[PDB]
Amino acid sequence: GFVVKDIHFEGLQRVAVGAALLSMPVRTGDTVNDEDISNTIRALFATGNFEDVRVLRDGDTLLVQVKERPTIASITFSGNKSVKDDMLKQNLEASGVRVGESLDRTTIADIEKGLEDFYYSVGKYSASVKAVVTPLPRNRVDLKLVFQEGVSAEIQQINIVGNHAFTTDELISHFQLRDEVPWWNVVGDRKYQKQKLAGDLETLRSYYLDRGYARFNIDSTQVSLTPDKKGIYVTVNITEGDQYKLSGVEVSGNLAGHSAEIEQLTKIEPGELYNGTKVTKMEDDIKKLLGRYGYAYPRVQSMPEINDADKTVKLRVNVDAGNRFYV
Repeated sequence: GFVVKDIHFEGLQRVAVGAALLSMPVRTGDTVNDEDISNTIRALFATGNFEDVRVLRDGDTLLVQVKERPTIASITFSGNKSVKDDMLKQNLEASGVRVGESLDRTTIADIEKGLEDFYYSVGKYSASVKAVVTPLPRNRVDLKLVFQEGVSAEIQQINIVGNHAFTTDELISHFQLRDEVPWWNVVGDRKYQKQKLAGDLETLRSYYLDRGYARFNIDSTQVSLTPDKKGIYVTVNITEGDQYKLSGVEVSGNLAGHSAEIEQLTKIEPGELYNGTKVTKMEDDIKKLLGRYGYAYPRVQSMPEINDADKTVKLRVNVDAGNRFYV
């Protein structure tokens, strides 16, 4: 096919006839062998600064017509009724879509489901972004992204699996957290719901423990979502211990010379059961006692020594008075 002067159609708008030509595995004077032309088309396309490439032959003249990928003129956000146009700009930016660079109409789908994925990223779980171009003059294009935003979803039903001691519902009874949110405080992304869901899950435990069940684990908090992305389906997977009776408390560590007191603030009536809060209510009592004698930051941590054989727990509390400060 022995090539001579090979022209370039006019594809070339923002590409240098010189960068372009450099990119062509067929120097002029080679002997272009059809497979070759296809290598060239692959090559040209590799550069990735255009949508379409053509390499046609002639009187020993390669014609290389090209459709330069278009240049982003404007990114217009319409319908984003709850995300600052700037956050979206930031996001497209991140994805790789700046207000200036190329375009590649291939990835239009992607672009959407990237925003569509950023709307999951907040809470509009189900939400559709329509991508829509607009040929502009100087081989520019204008980019309207239209957001039919999203009905935000809501924890519609707490379940609880693993419970037997207490009814699937005297546990739930006191939860603060409903399928809605009050005087718009600062949920942002359901941070209230989280806060609240946590507090509730704290109450679930504090119940069992307060009742003798050391070893009560919240093995997992199985959250799901409706098939119709409707609302959320929290589920708490319990594993409720046996009960356990107290078998003594043993305050160890630096008791600051009030093991006298401190320890006498730690009695039982041995036919007593374990009880989380009763414990916490003791720690504090210490922390104050110490605190009082000038110990602003005494540390106190209690750890149950659960004896399974005789279904009983020994409470190994440890106290390290602070840094008696002094002025």
